[PDB]
Amino acid sequence: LTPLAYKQFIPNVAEKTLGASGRYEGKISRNSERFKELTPNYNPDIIFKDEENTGADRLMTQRCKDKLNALAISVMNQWPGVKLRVTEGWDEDGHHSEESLHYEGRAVDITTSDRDRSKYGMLARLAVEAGFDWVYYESKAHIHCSVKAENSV
Amino acid sequence: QVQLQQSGPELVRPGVSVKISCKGSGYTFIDEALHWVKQSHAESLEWIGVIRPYSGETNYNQKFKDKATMTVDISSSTAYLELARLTSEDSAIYYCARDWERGDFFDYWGQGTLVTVSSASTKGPSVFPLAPSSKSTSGGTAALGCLVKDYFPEPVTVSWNSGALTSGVHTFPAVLQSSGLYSLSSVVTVPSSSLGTQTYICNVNHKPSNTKVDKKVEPK
Amino acid sequence: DIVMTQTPKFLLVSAGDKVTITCKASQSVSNDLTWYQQKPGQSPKLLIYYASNRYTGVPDRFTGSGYGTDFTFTISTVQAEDLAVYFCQQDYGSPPTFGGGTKVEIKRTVAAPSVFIFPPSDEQLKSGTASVVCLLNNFYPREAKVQWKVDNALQSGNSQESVTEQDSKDSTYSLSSTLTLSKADYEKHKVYACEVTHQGLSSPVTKSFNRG
Ligand SMILES: [Ca+2]
Ligand SMILES: [Ca+2]
Ligand SMILES: [Zn+2]
Repeated sequence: LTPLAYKQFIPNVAEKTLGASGRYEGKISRNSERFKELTPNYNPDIIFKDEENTGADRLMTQRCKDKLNALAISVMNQWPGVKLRVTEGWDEDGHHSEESLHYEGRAVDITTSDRDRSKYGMLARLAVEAGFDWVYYESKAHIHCSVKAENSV
Repeated sequence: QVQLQQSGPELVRPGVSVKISCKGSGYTFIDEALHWVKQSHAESLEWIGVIRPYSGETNYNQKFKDKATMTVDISSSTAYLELARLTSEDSAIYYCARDWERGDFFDYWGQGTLVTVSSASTKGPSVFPLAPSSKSTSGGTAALGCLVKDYFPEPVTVSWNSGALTSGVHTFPAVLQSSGLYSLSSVVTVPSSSLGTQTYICNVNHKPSNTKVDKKVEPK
Repeated sequence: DIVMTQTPKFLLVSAGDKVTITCKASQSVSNDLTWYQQKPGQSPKLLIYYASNRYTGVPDRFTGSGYGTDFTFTISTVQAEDLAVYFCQQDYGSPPTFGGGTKVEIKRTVAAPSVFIFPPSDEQLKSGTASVVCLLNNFYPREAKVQWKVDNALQSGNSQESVTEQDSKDSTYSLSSTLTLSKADYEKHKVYACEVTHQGLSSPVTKSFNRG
């Protein structure tokens, strides 16, 4: 298991391509019927930043939960005493790209709980192994992970 | 509402150290990294370093490694920057700025702290009224203001009516007098019709001399 | 360290025109490029990050593009309030480094100054000095001549002038000129005049007072 390099993404294709996470289906807003498809992840082994104080970071698709929960296990196995951390889940802040998978609960930005940047390349490798459809070492401060839409699986 | 509030301007003698502060509010202070940035005019913005309150970790620009020390006081939500052994090169505006855990770039900035390195003594300003008169009227408007004379170092700040009056205010860049002291004026244009009912007070601050003065500007 | 070379250094543009600023990195910075706007007497404000993402609240007229070494910041239709110095910053390499800035100044139609004159205060006179202030308010362009006359004699060497930054709402400038005399000299003369020449005036405007 080798860490991802800075700015590396796996698989080595664009996020929205068929081999990776696939196309953006459309923004999910709070006042929408599709908002009801999102449920909060309440995993005790995951830290949610929730700087918004809204619980938005917990909201994600079922497939996102499944891969994130597997990742929570491997993180603790890799570094005893450390946990998976989520800085961004579903987003309504507009704090991502124009057509971000965050806007429909298909992406998370993650760190370790100790916010040790030196662990993030390996964290990214763990996210690949946990089954995320696309993983990108997007900034010095976080790893972006995403999944296929529910109706693509 | 995220805010970073910095300490006031400083006059410091060459060879001495200065400690400037940055207090965070409107977010959980311990939770975000705080960076320091220098602004001159000739080398405009330069990153000094970052402190991470949550871990206590610091990273310095090698250019500032011998010069700067970053600390935090978590209980008071305040970060500190100490610059040692000051020279003329060190006169500048210093900002604190927060990152938002998306990389090393900055969503909220402090207002800046101006540091002037000089062996000269501080001098507080004299404040004189610029009264609205029959020689300061234009299309039914009157101009009035305050002359802020003979201070050192910069900055003087001026507000009108405790910040309640901002429209049509011009607070001019200071000029350097032959003495080496600064002077500035702050003016405002107002309706001529209400000179009898409205009150106009300039609030003048010069932190290095601990001057806080207020002057009511009346028709003469 | 990575050097960010920003061009041009200055742009003069009418409201409605396009603004194009270029930032070039000395080595690849991937997409780790941020653009900030710094309005007169303010701290920088974040506009674009990851080279092309608009930050929240940032108007559609502001965009960024580029990847690697070549980056472009565009204001599609510049507005009066966009007068500012714009900076790029990379954070790919350590330390983070900034470009040198581009000053965006606004071109507009000619505006004549409103001119006002202020005698010295009695309080100042008590202290032994007399400052006389001439105010030129909200004019365009910056080019303006102030001439002090005392009993019709042209003054030299006893005045200082200062011009404001450009106004973010009407794109004008203002200017203050102060004539400084000792109380003794001030009391030797009667007529104090400020004569203003500017493009927007048909002929020069004089504001004056008689001491007393
Ligand atoms: Ca969040
Ligand atoms: Ca968010
Ligand atoms: Zn993301």
